[PDB]
Amino acid sequence: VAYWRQAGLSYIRYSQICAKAVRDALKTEFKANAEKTSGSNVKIV
Amino acid sequence: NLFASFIAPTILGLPAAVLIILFPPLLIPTSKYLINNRLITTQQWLIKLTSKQMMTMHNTKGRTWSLMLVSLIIFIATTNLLGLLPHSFTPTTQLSMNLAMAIPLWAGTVIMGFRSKIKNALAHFLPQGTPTPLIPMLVIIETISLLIQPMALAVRLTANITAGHLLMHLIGSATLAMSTINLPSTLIIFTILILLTILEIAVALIQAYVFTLLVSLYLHDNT
Amino acid sequence: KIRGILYRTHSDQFLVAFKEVGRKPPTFGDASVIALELLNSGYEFDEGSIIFNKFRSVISYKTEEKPIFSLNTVASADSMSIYDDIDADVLQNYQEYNLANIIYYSLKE
Amino acid sequence: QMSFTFASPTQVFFNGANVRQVDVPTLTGAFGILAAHVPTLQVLRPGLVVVHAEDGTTSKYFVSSGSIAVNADSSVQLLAEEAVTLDMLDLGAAKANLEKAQAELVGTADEATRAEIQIRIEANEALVKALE
Amino acid sequence: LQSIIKNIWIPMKPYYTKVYQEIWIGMGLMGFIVYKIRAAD
Amino acid sequence: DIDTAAKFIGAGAATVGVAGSGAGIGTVFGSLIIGYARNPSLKQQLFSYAILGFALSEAMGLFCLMVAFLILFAM
Amino acid sequence: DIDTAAKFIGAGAATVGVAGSGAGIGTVFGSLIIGYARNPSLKQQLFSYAILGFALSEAMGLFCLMVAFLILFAM
Amino acid sequence: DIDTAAKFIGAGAATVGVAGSGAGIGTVFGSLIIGYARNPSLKQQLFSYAILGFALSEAMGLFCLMVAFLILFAM
Amino acid sequence: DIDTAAKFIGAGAATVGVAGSGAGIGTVFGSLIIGYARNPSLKQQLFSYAILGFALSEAMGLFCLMVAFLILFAM
Amino acid sequence: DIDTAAKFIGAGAATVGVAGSGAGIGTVFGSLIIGYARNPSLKQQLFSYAILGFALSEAMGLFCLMVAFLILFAM
Amino acid sequence: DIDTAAKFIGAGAATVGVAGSGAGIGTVFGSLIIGYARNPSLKQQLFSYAILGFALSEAMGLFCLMVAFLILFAM
Amino acid sequence: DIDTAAKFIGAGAATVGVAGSGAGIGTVFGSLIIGYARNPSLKQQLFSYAILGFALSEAMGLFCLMVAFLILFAM
Amino acid sequence: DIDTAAKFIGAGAATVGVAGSGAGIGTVFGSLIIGYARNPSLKQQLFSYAILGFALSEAMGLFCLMVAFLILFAM
Repeated sequence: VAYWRQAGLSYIRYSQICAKAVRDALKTEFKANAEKTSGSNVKIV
Repeated sequence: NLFASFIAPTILGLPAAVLIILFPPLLIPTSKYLINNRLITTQQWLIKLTSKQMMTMHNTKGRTWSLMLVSLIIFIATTNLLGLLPHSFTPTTQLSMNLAMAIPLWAGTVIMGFRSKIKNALAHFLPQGTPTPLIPMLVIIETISLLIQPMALAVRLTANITAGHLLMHLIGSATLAMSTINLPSTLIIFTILILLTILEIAVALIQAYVFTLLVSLYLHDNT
Repeated sequence: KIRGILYRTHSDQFLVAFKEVGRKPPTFGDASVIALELLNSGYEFDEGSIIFNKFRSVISYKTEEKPIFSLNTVASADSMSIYDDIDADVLQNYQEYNLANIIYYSLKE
Repeated sequence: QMSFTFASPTQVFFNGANVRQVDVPTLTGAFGILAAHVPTLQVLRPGLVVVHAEDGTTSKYFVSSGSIAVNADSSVQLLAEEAVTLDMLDLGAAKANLEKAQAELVGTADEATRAEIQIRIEANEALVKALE
Repeated sequence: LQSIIKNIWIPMKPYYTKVYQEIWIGMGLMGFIVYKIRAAD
Repeated sequence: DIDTAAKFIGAGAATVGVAGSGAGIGTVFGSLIIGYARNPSLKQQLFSYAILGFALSEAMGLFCLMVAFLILFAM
Repeated sequence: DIDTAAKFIGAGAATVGVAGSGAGIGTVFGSLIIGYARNPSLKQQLFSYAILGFALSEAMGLFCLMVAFLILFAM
Repeated sequence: DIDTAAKFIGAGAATVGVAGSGAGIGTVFGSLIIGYARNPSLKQQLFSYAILGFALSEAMGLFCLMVAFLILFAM
Repeated sequence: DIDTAAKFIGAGAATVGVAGSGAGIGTVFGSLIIGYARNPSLKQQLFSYAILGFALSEAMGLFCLMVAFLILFAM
Repeated sequence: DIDTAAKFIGAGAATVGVAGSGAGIGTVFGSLIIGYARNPSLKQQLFSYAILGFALSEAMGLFCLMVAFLILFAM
Repeated sequence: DIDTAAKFIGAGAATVGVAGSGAGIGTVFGSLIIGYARNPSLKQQLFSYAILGFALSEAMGLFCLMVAFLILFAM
Repeated sequence: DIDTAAKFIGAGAATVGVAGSGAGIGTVFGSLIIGYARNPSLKQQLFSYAILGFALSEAMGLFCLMVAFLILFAM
Repeated sequence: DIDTAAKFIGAGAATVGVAGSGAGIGTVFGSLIIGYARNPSLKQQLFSYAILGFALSEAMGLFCLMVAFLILFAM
C-alpha cells in the first residue's frame, strides 16, 4: 500500500506522472518528438 | 610456555620491538616519477582504491582526516600480514599499541564533536522520535556505549590477532604431536592448518579494514 | 460514430464516451486518459470486454473481442498461486496498467 | 533459455531474445531475473534497467513505469511506458525539476496534490541518481 | 636541524597545527591514563 | 565467606540474562532496517515503533541487572 | 550456609531464562515493523496482535522470575 | 544438606529451559503478524494455526518446569 | 550422597537441551503460517511437511530427556 | 566417587549441546516449507537440499552425544 | 579460596551473556544485507541504522562483560 | 582429584558452545534452500557461498572443541 | 585447589558465550545468500557488508574467549 494509493490515486496516474517526468528531463533534441508521440487528444463526453 | 610469541622481544638486551614496529612503512616506497616500477604501481593503485572506498562518504571537514585514515588502514594491514611470518612478533597482539591507536583517535573525534556542534552532539544521545516515559535511561546507555567504544576497538583488534596466532600455533603443535602417529591424520591436521592460515590472512586484512572503518564512522558521526 | 449509433437504442446502459479519436494516430497518452476515466467512474466492473476491428489485411478485418478481468478475478484464480510476491496492491496496479495497455492495443489495431 | 521481450508503446527493444540477466526496479524493490526465475508479475518505478546479454555486455535503459512479468516457461515480458536510453537525458534539467517539485511540495497542503507532487519528486530523484 | 625541519616539519605543519589538535588533546588524555595505570602497579 | 561467594555467583548468573535484551535490540533494529528499505515514506512512523520495541527489550534486560544489584548490595 | 548459597545460585540460574522473553519481544516487534511497512492500512489491527504476542512472550519470562523469587523468598 | 542444595541447583537449571518456549512464542506470533499483514482475508484461519503453534511451544516449556517441580517436591 | 547429587545436577543439565526443540517447533510452525498465508491452495500438503518437521525437532528433544531419565533411574 | 560424579555432570553438560541441532533442523524444515510454498515446481530438488541440510545439523549434534558416551563409557 | 573460586565461576557465568550480543549483531547485519539487496538506492541511509542497531546490541553485551570484570577485579 | 574433576566439567562446558555452530549451519542451509527456490538459475554460484558460510560456522564450533581437548589432554 | 577448580569452571562458562557468535555468522551468511539470490548484480557490494557483519559477530565472540584465557592464564 504505497502512499499515493493511500491518497486515492491510481497506477495510471503514477505512470502518467513518471512518463511526463522522463519526457521533460529529455533533451530538447528529442523532447518535442517524444512529447508528440505521447500527446493525449481524446476528450471525455 | 605457550605465550612465548607475545612477550616483548629483546635481542642482545636491546628492545628490538621498536625495529619491528618501524619496519612496515619501509615496504611502501614512493617516487616523484610519472611511470614507475610494478611495486609502486600496484601500491599506488591500492592506496587510491582504499582512499576512494573509505573517504567518499565524508563531507568537506571529514576528508581533511583522509591522510590519517588511509595511513591507518595501511599500517595495521601491513603489520598484521608481517605477523603471519614464522617466528615473527606481531605488535598488534599487544593491548598497549591498540589502546594508543584508539584512545587518541576516538578521543579527538569526540573532542571536536563536542567543541563545535555541541547542541546536536548532546542531542545525538537521544534518537529522534522517542516518547517521553523512557527518556532517562536512553541517555545513560548511549553515554556508556560512547565512553567505552575505544576499549571495544582496541580489544577487538588485540585479542583477535592474539587468538588467530595462538590457534595456528596450537594446531602446529598438534601436527607435531601427530608426526610419529597416523600419517593420514598428520596430513588431515596439516590441511586444516593450511585452511586456517588462509583464513588468518583474510582476518588480518579484514581486521585492519574494520578498525579503520569503525574509526571512520565515528569521525563521520562527530562531523 | 459508435456512440451516436448505439446511444438511441442504448442510452441507460451507458457510462462514458469519447471523441477526437480518428483524426490523429492514437498514442499511449490517449489510452492512459481513457483508463483514467474508466477507473474514476464509480463503477467496479467485475468483468469486461473490449471490441475492436482486428486488422487482418488491406482488404480483410475481423471484429474481435478481448476480455478484461478484474482484481478479484486474477486474485482468486487458483492458477495465480504460482506467481510470486503477489498481493492485492500489486495485482491492482498491474490490473490497471494492463487495462490501459489493452485499450492502447485495441486503438492501434 | 530466457525469452526476453522488452517493449514500449512505440518501439521494440528486444523480442524473444536470449539474455542472461535483466535487472528491474520493481515498485516493491529492485530485483534481478535470470532463467528459470520463479514466476511473478510486478509493476515498475522510475529506474535503470540493465539487460545482460550472453556475451557479457550490458544495455542500460531507463524506464519510468510499466510492468514486468516472468512466467513458468522463463518467458519474460517487460513493457515500459517510456523507455529512454540513458544518453537522451541530462542532469541539470532533472535537478531543476527536482527543486521545483520540492518547492511545490513545501508549498502545497492538500493530500491529493501533495501525493502527486511527491510522485513527481520520486521520479526526479530516481532520475538524478540513476543518471550519475 | 637542516633537511630535518625541511623534509619533516615542513609538510606536516598544516596537519600538526590545525587538523590534529584534538588528536594532541587525546594524546595527552591517553598518556595520563597510561601513567595512572603504570602508577597503580 | 560462602554468603559473599554465592552473592558473586548469583550476580554473574543474573547478569547472563542480558543476552536476551542484546538479541532483542538486534532483531528490532534489523527489522527496522528492512521495513524502512521497503516503505521508506513511513520512516518517521516506523522509527517510533522501533524505539518502543527497544524500550521494552531493554525493559526485560533491566530486570536482570536489577536482581544483580539487588543481590550485590541490597543482599 | 550451603542452603542460602544454593538459593542464590538457583536464583541466578532461573533468572537466565528471561533471555527467551527478550528475544521473543525483539522478534515480535521486528515482525510488527515489517508487517506495518508492508500493509500500513492495517496498522491499528496489526498493533493489537503485537501486544497480544508481547503479552505471551513476557508471560513465559514471568514464570522464570517467579521461580526466582519463589526460591529467593518463599524458599 | 548437599541433597537439598543440588535440588535447588537442578531446579534452576531445568528452569533455564523455558527460554526456548519464550523465543518460540515470539517467533510464532511474529510470523502471525507478518502472515496477516500479507493476506488479511485469512485472518481467522491463520489465528487458528498460531494458537496451535503456541500450544506446542509452551508444550516443551512445560516439560522443563515439570522436571523443576518433579525435582523440587517429588524428589 | 555425592553420586545422587551429581545425578540430579546432570539431570537438570541434560534437561536444558529441550530449549532447542522448543525453538525448533516455534520456527517450524511460524514458517508454516507464512507459507500458508502465501500459497493457501497447498495448505493440506504444507501441513504434512510441518508435522514431519515437528516430528524431527521433538526427536532431538527426546534424546535430551532420554539421558535425563537414563541418568535419573537407569543410573 | 568424585570421578563418577563428574562423569555424570560432564555427560549432562555435553548433552546440552543437542539444542543446537534441534533448532537447526527446525530452521531447515521451516525454510523448506517456505521455499516449497513459493516455487512448488522445484519440490523434489528442494527436498534434496533439505535432507543434506538436516544431514549436517544432526552431524554437529552427534559430536555432542559422542563426547557424552565417550565420557560415560570410554572414560 | 572459596571466594576466589566463586569469583571465577560468576565471571564465566556473566560472560555467557555475550551470546546475546553475538546473535544480535548476526541478525542486524543479516537484515541489512536483505534490506540493501531489496532497495539498494537507500544503502547509505540503511547502513546508518545498522550501525545504530549494532551500537545497542554490543551495548547489552558490554553490561555482561562489565559485571565480569566488576567481579573479577573490583570484587 | 579435584583438578581432573574440573577438567571434566570445563570440557563439558566448552563443548556446550557447539550449539552455535549447529544453529548456524541450520540457518545457512535453510537460506540456501530459499535462495535456490527463488532464483534457481544461480544454483551453482549460490552453493559456493553456502559452503563458505558453512566453512565459517563450523570454524567457531571448532574453537569450542579446541579448548575442550586442549583442556582434556594438553591440560 | 578450589581456585584452580573455579578457574576451570569459569573458563568453560565464559566459553559458552561463543554460541552467540556461531548463530550470528549463521544468520549473516544466510541473509547474504538470500540477498544475493535476489539482486545478484550487487554481489560484490553485498559481500563487503557480509564480511563487516561477520567482523563484528566474531568480535563479541572474541570477548568471551578473552575472559576465558584472561582467567585461565592471567588469573
